[PDB]
Amino acid sequence: FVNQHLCGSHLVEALYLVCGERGFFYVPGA
Amino acid sequence: FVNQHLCGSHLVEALYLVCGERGFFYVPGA
Amino acid sequence: FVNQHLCGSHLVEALYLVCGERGFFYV
Amino acid sequence: FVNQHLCGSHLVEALYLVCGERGFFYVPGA
Amino acid sequence: FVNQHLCGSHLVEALYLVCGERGFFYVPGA
Amino acid sequence: FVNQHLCGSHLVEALYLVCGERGFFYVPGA
Amino acid sequence: GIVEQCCTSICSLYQLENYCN
Amino acid sequence: GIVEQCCTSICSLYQLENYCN
Amino acid sequence: GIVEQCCTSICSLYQLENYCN
Amino acid sequence: GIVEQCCTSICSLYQLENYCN
Amino acid sequence: GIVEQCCTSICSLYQLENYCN
Amino acid sequence: GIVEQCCTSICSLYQLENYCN
Ligand SMILES: [Cl-]
Ligand SMILES: [Cl-]
Ligand SMILES: [Zn+2]
Ligand SMILES: [Zn+2]
Repeated sequence: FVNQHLCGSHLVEALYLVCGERGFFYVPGA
Repeated sequence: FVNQHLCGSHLVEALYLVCGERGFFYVPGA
Repeated sequence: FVNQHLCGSHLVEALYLVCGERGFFYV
Repeated sequence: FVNQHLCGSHLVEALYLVCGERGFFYVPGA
Repeated sequence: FVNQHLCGSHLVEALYLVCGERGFFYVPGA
Repeated sequence: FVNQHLCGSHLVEALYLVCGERGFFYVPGA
Repeated sequence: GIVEQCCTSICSLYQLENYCN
Repeated sequence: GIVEQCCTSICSLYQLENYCN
Repeated sequence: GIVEQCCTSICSLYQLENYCN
Repeated sequence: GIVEQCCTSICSLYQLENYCN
Repeated sequence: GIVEQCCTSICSLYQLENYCN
Repeated sequence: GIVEQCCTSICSLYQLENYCN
């Protein structure tokens, strides 16, 4: 089941907010 | 208004879906 | 700007919730 | 739990982005 | 897993839509 | 145009994350 | 359609259900 | 509350409306 | 359909396009 | 209220933490 | 970058892919 | 990585602030 995919969708939204103008890297493997 | 900030939320979700396991860097304004 | 695109994203989420088992068509 | 409901919500958003002007039909079950 | 936390994100959005101008209170677990 | 409605959708998601187990009240125009 | 109706001003749940199958 | 009710099985929009102010 | 196909395992963009109009 | 404050200009995490219970 | 390009006019998913690692 | 840390158990704001640039 796509649990990790669903989690990541919400994680990137949370990083967008928390990081703001600093920005962020997202890559699932590492 | 905060429309550019709202757009960015959707853009990160779109990049999440398109890039998959490759990941991405995101930062507003660069 | 892309506001009609943004609004349409929220509309399809709303139809998903409201329509339930009926489903919907979006074009 | 309601994971098939949650996943459907993400599917709709993905079809919105992928299908573009084509649009889509969504009806759970078929 | 973080599935209950993910569910809560969707629930808040659903309440936002259903309650409209009435508003709501939300807190996980009560 | 529904700018305030679109903004609020994202605001409630941001409150959900920032407030966590504390929870929050949301009611537009107050 | 729904974008014209429901992005120019807020649609109720009942209004939105016009677009269900 | 709402999580125990609506994250275990799907709540209708009438059930959800019970949690509005 | 799409739930069975694409919630049991990840679908590519091309897989998802089967469900477009 | 939060809409006046946070839909006119972007709210910080500190500012959002004000509408928490 | 991506905001100036893709929040001004809609980006295709091929355009978006340019911004992937 | 973030997925191992934050999809197994919930991440705090302080922890999420770790994947910022
Ligand atoms: Cl989810
Ligand atoms: Cl928006
Ligand atoms: Zn939006
Ligand atoms: Zn989700």
